[PDB]
Amino acid sequence: SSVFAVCGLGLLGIAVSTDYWLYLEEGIILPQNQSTEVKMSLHSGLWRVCFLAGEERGRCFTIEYVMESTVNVLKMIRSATPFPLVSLFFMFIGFILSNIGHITILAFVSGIFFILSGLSLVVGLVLYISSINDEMLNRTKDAETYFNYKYGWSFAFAAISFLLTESAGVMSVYLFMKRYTAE
Amino acid sequence: AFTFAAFCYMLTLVLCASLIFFVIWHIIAFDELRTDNIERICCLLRKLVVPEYSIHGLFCLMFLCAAEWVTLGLNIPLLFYHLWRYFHRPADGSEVMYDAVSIMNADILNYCQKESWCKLAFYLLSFFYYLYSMVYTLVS
Amino acid sequence: LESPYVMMKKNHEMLEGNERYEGYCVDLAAEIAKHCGFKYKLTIVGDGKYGARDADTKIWNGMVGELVYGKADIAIAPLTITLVREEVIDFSKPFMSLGISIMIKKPQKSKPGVFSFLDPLAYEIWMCIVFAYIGVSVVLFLVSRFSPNEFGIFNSLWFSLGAFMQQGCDISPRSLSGRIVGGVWWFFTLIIISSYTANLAAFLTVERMVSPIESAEDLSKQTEIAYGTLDSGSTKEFFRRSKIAVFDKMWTYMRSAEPSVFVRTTAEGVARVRKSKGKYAYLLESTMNEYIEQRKPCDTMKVGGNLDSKGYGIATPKGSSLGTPVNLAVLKLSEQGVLDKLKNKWWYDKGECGAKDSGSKEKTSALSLSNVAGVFYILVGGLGLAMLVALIEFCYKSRAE
Amino acid sequence: SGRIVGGVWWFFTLIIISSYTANLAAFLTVERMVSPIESAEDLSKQTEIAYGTLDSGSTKEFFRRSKIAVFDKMWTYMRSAEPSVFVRTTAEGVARVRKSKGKYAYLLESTMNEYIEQRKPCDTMKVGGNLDSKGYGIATPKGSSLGTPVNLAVLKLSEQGVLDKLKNKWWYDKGECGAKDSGSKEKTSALSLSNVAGVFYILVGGLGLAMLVALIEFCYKSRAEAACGRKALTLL
Amino acid sequence: YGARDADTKIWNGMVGELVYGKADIAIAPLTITLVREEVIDFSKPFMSL
Amino acid sequence: PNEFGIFNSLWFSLGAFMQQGCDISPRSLSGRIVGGVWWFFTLIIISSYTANLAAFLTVERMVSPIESAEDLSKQTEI
Ligand SMILES: N[C@@H](CCC(=O)O)C(=O)O
Ligand SMILES: N[C@@H](CCC(=O)O)C(=O)O
Repeated sequence: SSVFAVCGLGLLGIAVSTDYWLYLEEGIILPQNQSTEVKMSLHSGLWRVCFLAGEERGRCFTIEYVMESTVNVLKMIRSATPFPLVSLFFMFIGFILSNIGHITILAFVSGIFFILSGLSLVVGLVLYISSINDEMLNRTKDAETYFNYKYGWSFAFAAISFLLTESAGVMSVYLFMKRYTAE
Repeated sequence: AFTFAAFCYMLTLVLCASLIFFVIWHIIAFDELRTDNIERICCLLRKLVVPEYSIHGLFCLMFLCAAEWVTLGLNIPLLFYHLWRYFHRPADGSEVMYDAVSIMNADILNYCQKESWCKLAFYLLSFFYYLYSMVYTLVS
Repeated sequence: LESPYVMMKKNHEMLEGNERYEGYCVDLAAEIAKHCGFKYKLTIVGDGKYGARDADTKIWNGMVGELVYGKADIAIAPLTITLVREEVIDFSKPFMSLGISIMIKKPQKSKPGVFSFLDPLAYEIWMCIVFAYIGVSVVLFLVSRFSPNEFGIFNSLWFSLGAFMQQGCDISPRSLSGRIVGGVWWFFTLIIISSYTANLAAFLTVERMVSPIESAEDLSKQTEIAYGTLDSGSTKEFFRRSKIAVFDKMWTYMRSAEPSVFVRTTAEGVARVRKSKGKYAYLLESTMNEYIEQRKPCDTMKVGGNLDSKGYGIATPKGSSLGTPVNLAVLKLSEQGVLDKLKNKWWYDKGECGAKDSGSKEKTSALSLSNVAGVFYILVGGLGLAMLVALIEFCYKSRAE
Repeated sequence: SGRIVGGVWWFFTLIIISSYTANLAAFLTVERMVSPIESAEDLSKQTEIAYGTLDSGSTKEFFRRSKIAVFDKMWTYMRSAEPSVFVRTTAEGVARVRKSKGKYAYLLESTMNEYIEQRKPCDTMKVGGNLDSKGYGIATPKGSSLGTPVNLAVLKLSEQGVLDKLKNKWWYDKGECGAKDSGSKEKTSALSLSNVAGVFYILVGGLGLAMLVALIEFCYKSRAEAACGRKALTLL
Repeated sequence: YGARDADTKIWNGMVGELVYGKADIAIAPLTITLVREEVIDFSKPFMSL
Repeated sequence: PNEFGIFNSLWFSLGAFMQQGCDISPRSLSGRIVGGVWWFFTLIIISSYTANLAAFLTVERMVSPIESAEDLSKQTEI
């Protein structure tokens, strides 16, 4: 129950820091199917969003301005930003109170904070993904252009940490179910 | 033309015809109290108290959602009455109220006998009032 | 140079002559030369900013900057017959007549809301169910209590909800009259779920769409969008002299518009619809709009129709002796249908579109998460209610001690 | 012996319900395909609806003469009338729409068509855009002395703002039918109560039966307090 | 309102009360068309159709 | 205020999402609401699923192959 808590903090911490949430492969088409080369292709993150093909320069920008569709997504990710932060808040609170219980309700209430982090992270993934399909649908249907959003490495850092928290969510209560019955 | 508020008048005729049946045991059990056993009628009539009151609390929530501001007014003093008749009384605290097994104290048999022909008065003409606004909306 | 009346085709980088500047009216120069006899000289106005004699300067602008001053005498081109232009110009009879038109962007699919899951059953039935939930949940309670009991209220808000999501029951009412309610409550759930599923199979198959800024009287009235339009020329000037009150409040909202009261360039006013797409509603003349809507991006659409009747007549600078060979020729091109034959030609040249492209071309997508996105908010938000009651249930047992 | 009756009745309730959710998703995706007529070239295909205009007016001349070739096909079926699709006059032309019950269309001028749909039996609507554009004119005989005074009048009466006040004057107040088109631009698509109504009547009528059965067993409970069944069964 | 027929039977309608000489000025819903243009005269268009 | 483990709560949860029954049947107002809205969540996802699978199959059945030249006269795609 300590190990799932220990592994839970780092995986989302990598995810909330890294710049590989979302891909993009905005290109074109030609007859004889002759598609494209790269035309506009960015990977993206949560705080630092780094272009890769449209200008090759990684303008990993503290998001307030430019450096057309991309920042429009980043205004919607801004609405979806706090829930991985809220999940990181209740994860660390659940981590500290778990070791204090190692040194009663002190360990049991930590398992409350694993779930309240995880339920923050489910809505965090939902509002993030529903933000993309908002901006997917605002992209005008066009035979030339195309759009290839792709969920990058950070979700396996993030959503697997949701499994880690809920594993640590249920370990803490059986920890409370083995310790209270000894009392 | 069936509407939502028209369904709220069909539903109360199903419910208030049982609410007039809640208060047919208000007056026949007092008929058994005036002819006479007390703790039997105490144990019986303490039960059907929150049923006959919270069904009335349902409709004030209902016609708010039905947005009928007329009939919301035409029962809100009884909800004010059902609240006020409630809250002073459960100081005995057995299950709810309305008997307090020494019910045979004076002046409370007749004050509830005022209520015996007050509920059977108000529910009966409202029963034909909900049937009035049922047909007023159903074929409009 | 404009849309299909006159433009420079790129073959003049090879070709010369009449083939420098081509289009509809360039063919019309041929069949008017069958009666007037006079040849062409395709001179695009470099100053072309259609205009009139300008405000407080009285200088004729652009095309009337070439036509009025004796620099030109025939004006076979798109030019609107204005009454203040009639003050300046002896015209001919109009080719065709246009109206003030609305170029709205082609309605792309709306973003479904967070609560778009309960679209296929209206906001009355989802209200009737909840009151017919309670109104049936209570009647099991009232039946099995005044009859010989595990049916509490809290067990009868569970049987009824246990049947509406079709999940069944282990309670299973045991009277005759407690089974009649639970009998025909089941048959209510067989029809509403099979009308929810049935209707949601009809949104996802035949998706008729809404063009919400149609029927231009409430384009002005229901003020929601950018009242974009062209610059100096005929369109603003008819609204400058607004005396029908429905157009005047439309004009004051263009008079109180910002920053794009006008912009410029019929080509650009297409593009400003094409890229803004949220509110820009480029308010141009009629027959240019059906060119853009037809051509092949198929991304604009004409809502409403023909707010005026304004004509395309050949402008002759006030007396201008060629006008009588001009207007008699046009009559022999109109009654013979030669101009109508030219209308039949030049508006069926390009790749045809409209509902013509909307033939047997559907591919329908899978549901995104944004279609059912609110159910997870109800699901997760349903959990934070039940864990809240857990602490309140645990509080009223510990403080019962 | 007793699970097979419950076996195939479980199969019978899978095919009837799954047939029922099939066709109820086949009314609703068929009567959603039905596009109303919205343009003349759409009406050019739709031979189901009868489209006749006014006889001996300018409109009958318009379909005969021009060659936009949607109209040539429109004139062609209009010339192949069965029976006579021209009516003779507009007031008789409204009634032929009124009495065909969504089967006779009637081509007429815009300024008249807007007034007809603003009349108390509101069951008409202006379908598409204008097929063309013309103008109303005040007529003088060919080269008479009355020509230019009236011609100077309408020029003067324009910028005085009177003739477009008259445009309002006999039309602006004429929404006396009520203008019910104003509250119907949603064209909503969910089921209403009108679709699923008989279920609630079965729902309420089930409750009204079940309370009376709850009464009829309580009285049978109390009257029971104050070979008999076999001979009663043997008779029945 | 006004039209033209087989020989001419002149201009059957309200223009038959106006080109025949039954009456002068013809304030009406009469619509300007080019067959009417050549046979009688008109004002400026005062409404749009 | 036992019969719910963590594995006996998986088996209720999977039981409700494929809409089959469950003998388990929770008992508390804290504990019936989780089973309440998960019962609502499994009504919208399945009824969305039988919607669109009856919308691929009634869309790709509408697709008429080209069979005549006047049909091909409209079909500018090919
Ligand atoms: N034909 C118009 C073009 C400009 C406009 O549409 O406003 C004119 O010459 O004024
Ligand atoms: N006012 C019209 C009526 C006939 C028509 O609508 O074509 C006319 O004089 O020609």
